[PDB]
Amino acid sequence: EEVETFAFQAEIAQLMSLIINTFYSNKEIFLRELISNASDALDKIRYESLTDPSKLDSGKELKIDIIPNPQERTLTLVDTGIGMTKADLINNLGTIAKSGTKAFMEALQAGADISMIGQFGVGFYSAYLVAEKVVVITKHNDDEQYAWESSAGGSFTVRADHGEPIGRGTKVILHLKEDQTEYLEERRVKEVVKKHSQFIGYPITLYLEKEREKEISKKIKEKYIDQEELNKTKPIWTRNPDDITQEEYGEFYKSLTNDWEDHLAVKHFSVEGQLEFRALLFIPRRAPFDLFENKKKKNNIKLYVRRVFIMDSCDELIPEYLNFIRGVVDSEDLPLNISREMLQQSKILKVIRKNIVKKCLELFSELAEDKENYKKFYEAFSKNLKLGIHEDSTNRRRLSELLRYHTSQSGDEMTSLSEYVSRMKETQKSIYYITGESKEQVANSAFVERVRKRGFEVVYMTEPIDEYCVQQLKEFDGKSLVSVTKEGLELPEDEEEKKKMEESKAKFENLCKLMKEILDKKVEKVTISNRLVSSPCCIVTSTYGWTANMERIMKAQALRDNSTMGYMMAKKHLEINPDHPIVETLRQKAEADKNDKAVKDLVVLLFETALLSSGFSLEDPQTHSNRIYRMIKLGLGI
Amino acid sequence: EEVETFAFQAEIAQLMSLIINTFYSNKEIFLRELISNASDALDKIRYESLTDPSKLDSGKELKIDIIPNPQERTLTLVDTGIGMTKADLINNLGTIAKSGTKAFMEALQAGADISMIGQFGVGFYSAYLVAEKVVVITKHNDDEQYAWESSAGGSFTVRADHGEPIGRGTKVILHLKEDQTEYLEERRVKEVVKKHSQFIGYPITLYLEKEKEKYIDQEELNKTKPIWTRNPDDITQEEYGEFYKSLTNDWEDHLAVKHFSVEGQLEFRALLFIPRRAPFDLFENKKKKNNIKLYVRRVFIMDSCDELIPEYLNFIRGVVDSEDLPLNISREMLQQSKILKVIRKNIVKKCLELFSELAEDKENYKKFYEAFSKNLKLGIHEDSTNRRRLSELLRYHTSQSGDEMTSLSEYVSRMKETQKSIYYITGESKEQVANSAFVERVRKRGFEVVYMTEPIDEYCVQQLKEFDGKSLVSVTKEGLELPEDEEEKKKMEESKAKFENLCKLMKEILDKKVEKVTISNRLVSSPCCIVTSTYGWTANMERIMKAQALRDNSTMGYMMAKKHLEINPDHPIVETLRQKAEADKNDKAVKDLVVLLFETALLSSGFSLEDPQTHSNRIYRMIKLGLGID
Amino acid sequence: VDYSVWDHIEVSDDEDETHPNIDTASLFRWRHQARVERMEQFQKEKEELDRGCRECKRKVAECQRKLKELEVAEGGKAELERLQAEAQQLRKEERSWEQKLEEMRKKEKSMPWNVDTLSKDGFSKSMVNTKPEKTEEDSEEVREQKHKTFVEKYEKQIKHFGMLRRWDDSQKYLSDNVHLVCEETANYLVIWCIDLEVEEKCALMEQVAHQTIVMQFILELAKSLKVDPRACFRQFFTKIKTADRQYMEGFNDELEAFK
Amino acid sequence: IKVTLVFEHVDQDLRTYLDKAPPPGLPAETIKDLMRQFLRGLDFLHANCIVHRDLKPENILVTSGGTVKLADFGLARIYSYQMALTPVVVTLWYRAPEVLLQSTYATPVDMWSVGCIFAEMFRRKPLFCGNSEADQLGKIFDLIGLPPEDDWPRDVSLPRGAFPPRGPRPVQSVVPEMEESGAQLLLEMLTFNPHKRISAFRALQHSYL
Ligand SMILES: Nc1ncnc2c1ncn2[C@@H]1O[C@H](COP(=O)(O)OP(=O)(O)OP(=O)(O)O)[C@@H](O)[C@H]1O
Ligand SMILES: Nc1ncnc2c1ncn2[C@@H]1O[C@H](COP(=O)(O)OP(=O)(O)OP(=O)(O)O)[C@@H](O)[C@H]1O
Ligand SMILES: [Mg+2]
Ligand SMILES: [Mg+2]
Repeated sequence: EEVETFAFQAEIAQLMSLIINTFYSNKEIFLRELISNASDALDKIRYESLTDPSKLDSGKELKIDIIPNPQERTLTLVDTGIGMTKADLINNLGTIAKSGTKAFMEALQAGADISMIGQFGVGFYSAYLVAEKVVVITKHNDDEQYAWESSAGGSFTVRADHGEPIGRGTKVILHLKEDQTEYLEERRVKEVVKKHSQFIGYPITLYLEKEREKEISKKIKEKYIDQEELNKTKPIWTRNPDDITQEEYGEFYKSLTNDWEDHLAVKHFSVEGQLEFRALLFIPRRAPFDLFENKKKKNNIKLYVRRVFIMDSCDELIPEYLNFIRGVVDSEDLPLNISREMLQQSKILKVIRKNIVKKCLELFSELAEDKENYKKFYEAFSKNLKLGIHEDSTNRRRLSELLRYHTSQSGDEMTSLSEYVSRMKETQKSIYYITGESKEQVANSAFVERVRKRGFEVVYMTEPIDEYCVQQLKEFDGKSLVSVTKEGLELPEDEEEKKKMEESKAKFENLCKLMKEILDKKVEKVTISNRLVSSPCCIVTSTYGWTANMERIMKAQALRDNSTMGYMMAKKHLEINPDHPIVETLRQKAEADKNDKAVKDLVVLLFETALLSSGFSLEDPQTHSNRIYRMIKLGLGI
Repeated sequence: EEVETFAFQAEIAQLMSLIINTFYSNKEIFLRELISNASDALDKIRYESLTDPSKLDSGKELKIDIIPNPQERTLTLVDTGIGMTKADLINNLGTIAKSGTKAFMEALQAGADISMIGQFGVGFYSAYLVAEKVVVITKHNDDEQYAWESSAGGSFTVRADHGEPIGRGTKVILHLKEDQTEYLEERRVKEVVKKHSQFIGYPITLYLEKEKEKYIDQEELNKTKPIWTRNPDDITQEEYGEFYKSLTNDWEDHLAVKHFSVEGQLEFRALLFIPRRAPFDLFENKKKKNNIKLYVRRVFIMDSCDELIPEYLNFIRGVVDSEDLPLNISREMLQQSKILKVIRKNIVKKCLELFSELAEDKENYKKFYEAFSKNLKLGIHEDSTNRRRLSELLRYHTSQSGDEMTSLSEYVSRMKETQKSIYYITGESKEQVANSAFVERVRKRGFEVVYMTEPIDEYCVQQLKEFDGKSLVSVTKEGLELPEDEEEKKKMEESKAKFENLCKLMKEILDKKVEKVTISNRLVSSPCCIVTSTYGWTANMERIMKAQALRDNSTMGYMMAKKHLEINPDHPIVETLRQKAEADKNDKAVKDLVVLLFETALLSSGFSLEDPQTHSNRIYRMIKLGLGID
Repeated sequence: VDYSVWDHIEVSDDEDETHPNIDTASLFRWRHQARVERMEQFQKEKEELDRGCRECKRKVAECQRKLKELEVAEGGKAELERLQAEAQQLRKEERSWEQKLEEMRKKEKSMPWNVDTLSKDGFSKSMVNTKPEKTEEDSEEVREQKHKTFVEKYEKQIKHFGMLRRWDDSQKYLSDNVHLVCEETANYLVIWCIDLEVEEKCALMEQVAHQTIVMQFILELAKSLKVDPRACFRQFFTKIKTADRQYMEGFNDELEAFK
Repeated sequence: IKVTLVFEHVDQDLRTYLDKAPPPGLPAETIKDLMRQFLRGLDFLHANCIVHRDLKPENILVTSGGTVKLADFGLARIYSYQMALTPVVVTLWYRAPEVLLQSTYATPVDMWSVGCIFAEMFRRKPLFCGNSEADQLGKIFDLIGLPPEDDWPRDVSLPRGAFPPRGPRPVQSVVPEMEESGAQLLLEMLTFNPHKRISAFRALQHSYL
């Protein structure tokens, strides 16, 4: 039928209560939004005075002052900005979803460098979260002084000049609620503004009753506090990186976080793409005691919008393994929601993260040139590197180049795997390494004896994260990594010596068979290996399962008792050193009498000591020591 | 005069764009909001029919029909509610922050069992997050059928509809944006349905063009029904089981269930469930903590168990359905998170009660404990306020037990009249600690020890300082107190003098290997043994802590407990050594033996061996001597 | 439009209000104690104010009775006047006790919300799922109904499993479709392989046969473990994914035999 | 394989720290940090009105990272298990005069307690050591000075005025490595009159720290 046309309506009486009551959960945004508005007015002046200096004839100084009045339970915000006209108080201030910042967005075609903060035309009314009533006394240069007045009760009023000199900007009177007196406290005020007005271009001061000595001068101290200090920390990333030096940049770091020492490593990140933003990355000289305390919320990389603290979700801004880099991300192109407490379209941060990580890797690469400070960096955050390698498979291409180890040839000097590789022999087609509990353990292990005899370099690994990294890093610079702890350690060697080993296998064939029977259900396979030199034998890990170190780590560290995995992972073999005097003797003893229990017991003893030398825990160490005590008694004639 | 009065204004042109851009983050919620409104209207009918059943003449069925239309790229939602009059369309539907739900609720002030939501009066406009244009066609029982058309462009139009008749209620036509066609996907729709509408009281159906490709009425779309809303006394185990299995999707039913409701400023009903088996990803650090979900009026709000429950209770499945919470304008977020903490506290209390009653059921408790004792022990470690309660649930194997675990109180009931402490021993295995020299004298003195074989027991026992007024003591540490017969005490002092110089010699031999050398009656069958100082890590703790990938090794300067060599003066070896000291304290072979014995003791006592190669090399040397090799 | 009623909630164990130099393991307990002591002091105050009010109330009530008596008394009106003044003072005292009680009411209005004031235990009902009575059903009878309808009901889901190859996909799949972890499923897969042979779909047949033995494997050791296959099927994936190659091959031979 | 973490609780009691600490002259800079760690903790505790006049050396945790953590806030929530039979009778060289005067808990009370503890840290040995509460004051007074019954608080159970006046003994010279600035902070904390003492905040913000 006849189509009737209607305009959309709005129940302002309900809407206003929704604005105040349902739009925000954190009442700290009270001061944030009030300050933001003041800074917008100051931006309005900057522009007008920029193009026309006479705009400052009624005041040049641009700042935001806050004066609490506990005797009234009120707060005063002094906005020295351009202010509002009577019409603006009625039209802009008194209208929901109405903002004069939009007028400047459109008007400022020349003012491309004038960036207003926010644009909803609603945030003003969040003042009533804690205030019972708000009065806005203002005098824009194009009008007289008026006093806007409302308690957010469905209406507002505007009064004529009352004689209290406001020739510029506005005086905002914040009548606080009976239960909001905490905002009259110096501490509380500071807590809020430090988290929200941290990088306001214009200085914010507080006028506080100064704690002082009784005015009996005999002694007396100053009556009031001028807290300009709130904005002592300025934006750094906003300046040209080439013109930013450490004399100020290092000061920023020490101000960024309470650390009275210059940073270790840093990286400016300037993005001119769709997601325009700049960011400063900071690496501490020392890792924090809470570095791995994942129970605590992250806050190293913070997200600012138009130099206003918005988010600090490092969970999205960075990857877990980079949770040591502290910094500031500042964008003016982000789609924050109506509360401004959360960024809409998190896919934005996904892109931002990726881009930041790229620069993190570039920083690490830059650091690698500075061997001295790199070593310091590496040592401070080597676990994070190794965690990154373990987790972030995509960037192992770069993270694995940052690895540094002590080897059998570098010894006490920690060297790069790329240096290892560049110094490999023409037969050394794989990276030889050994993991364990400590350096002197693996450096004196039977596993690396022949390896050294073959002139091969062994990478010494001792951390559990090293044990984890070798489960992820398989090849480096095109060459595979080979643990000397596993069966099948194919060292490059003379074929004729291999023939000698085969003849030795025949020689000790029956010995191996006997030992296998002796160690039935103790070892999966008894065999011969020339990886051994000084030892008569050695328990080795298989090509599958957990290593002795890995078992140690997993079985003790894991909170989950995965006996199924442990069962499948618990694999090991026994290697024999055919050149060892004992082994030689054992063969002779087997030939003399394979049923000689004393020999069999000796084999068991050697097995248990082989387990010990290879890091395998004994199933009953007490009985091992008992044998020792028995042997001792025999030696003592007991 | 000197003051002018103005009403507050609202720039709808801006406001509207804020509503459909900044007020919301997620956009798939448009289904939730429209469905919620539909169910409100279905409740409106119900209430009205309670007073006049003939109001059901224009259709006697209460449901929500979802009919996607890919050929148009639109979505038709049929709400079989009362409907809206032209006046309601132009007054309520086309008005910001306004809803007749409130007015209906005012009518409900006369007494009703009706429960609706819609205190904001804006949810309709969330449709424009996804849809380019929305058309609402309706037929109120007291008015004609009208078509309400708008793209949220500052205006809307209304005309009487023609063609297909609506008995009652309203149809919503979502002219979906070109990049919003993913909402035409079955999966995507069902995703959102399962996300927020899984407990809608009214039938919601999904029509899909399937075999013959015709709209098939998926009536089971939200067949899941609320259980906590029902009287628990009238709910059977089979019903609780089926709910659990539906809740968790676990073919196996629950171990236990408990209904819990509170009344007052905080008001809710809830079901808590204990699973029979633990999940394979129970400990996964990145696992979403959503075991118990939070609803308001059966509307899914959030499932943040990170704050709802303790981490050590992060296995209990359930639903908490509140009656009135301070939700933000975005319902997805709840204001005043302290409320959740209050809820948590009350839940914890009830979980503990359920655990206690579960403990009464010994057989099922054993099953429970076996699966979740790690969480119990975690609670001992993490929770300083309920530890005592949690400690009542602890069960261990002990010397007088078999493979049956026993409570700490049961241990206490078997303590001697002179026993002031609970003896225990930690380790890797029960057999290991059962064969320890440290529990031999303890057994000889008639005492029971508690066997602690998990690595987490080092964290648990750290908090178990006193239980039922009884102290706790490790047999592996120095200062182990067992009944001392004055006669024996004198004999031990005589023995101390007897082996005094021997111990001094041993210390000279192992000055940097052992902190103190002394005899002790804690030993029975062993010549010697290494003990841990009361300050610092135990052999077990040390070993375990040194298996941690992310540990800080520099902290060990504060945790490296002193090692002491206990000597058992009753052995021929020890006696021989004394005699050998008398013969020649500088006898190298004797000194070597002392070193051997120490490493032997150190190793067998569970302490790290400094050099297994050298240790075994000594052994190889001794073997060669036995073999006559060299 | 007004959630201010919940703006004053006190939580003694609020972990979001802590400090680096403070051990909250004891602080939270301090908060508890303080909260309790406060309430005790409050209650004592209120009771004493109520007592005082009632005492003055009774005193003035009795004085008022006496005022009536003094009025009646022949010349007792001299005493009446005196007593009236005293009664007024008693009323003023009563009043002031009530004013103090009004202040107590104001204090209650200002009182923080907590587990003791926000709500009460509206309903509590536990239940331990012990039973469902030591029993047993004839699985052949069950299959007579189940194999015929279950298999068809989830035929596509059985086939879906049969079309998997990645161990992760198979495990996750059965996690989602755990009802398929049974003999009826495996039996279908065997039959399906036979049908695939007939249809010349050998490539698929082999993959289905692979998944057949996976389900048979689950059944194999579920029977060995004396447990419901659905309660332990993930352990088979755990075993397969962790088993040493040589042992895995041995297990596969045992498995093929089990099928 | 899934990943999960578990963390160890720090049992490094201040007393243990002191037992591990070196001879009189404990690095003032280390103490300065521990002092401001303690005082920062106090500001929080004062902000939360935490009452704990019973806080003693052993209720102070010094972590492996040098962090002071405070625990055991007053008898009302402590010693729920086996405790001392002379928790009070023991020499109360670490308890404020206000404790010895049988008054109450306050910012100055708390700081007086730890003030002596800080001196103990410097000395690796209790600052004062008396018998009764009056005798304990008789040792306290030797360092901070003593006046007659004209600088005593109202809440006094001890025979005020029966404490023969005496001078102070420059805390700077008495306590090992006590830099004058800290000597003044300490003397302020040690001062008999609780209102002549310095608050946790004021001391915390003092350039000494
Ligand atoms: N202190 C102030 N000085 C000048 N104008 C102000 C002040 N406070 C509010 N206003 C008026 O309010 C308008 C917008 O303020 P409001 O904060 O409500 O919206 P916004 O700041 O643009 O974005 P948001 O609504 O998110 O804060 C400004 O354009 C200005 O007209
Ligand atoms: N199925 C329906 N039958 C009849 N009226 C309806 C139906 N769905 C919506 N309405 C009308 O739509 C109007 C707009 O309300 P809307 O749903 O946007 O607010 P609300 O959703 O109730 O509040 P909230 O934003 O909190 O959900 C209501 O006045 C209601 O009468
Ligand atoms: Mg603003
Ligand atoms: Mg609605």
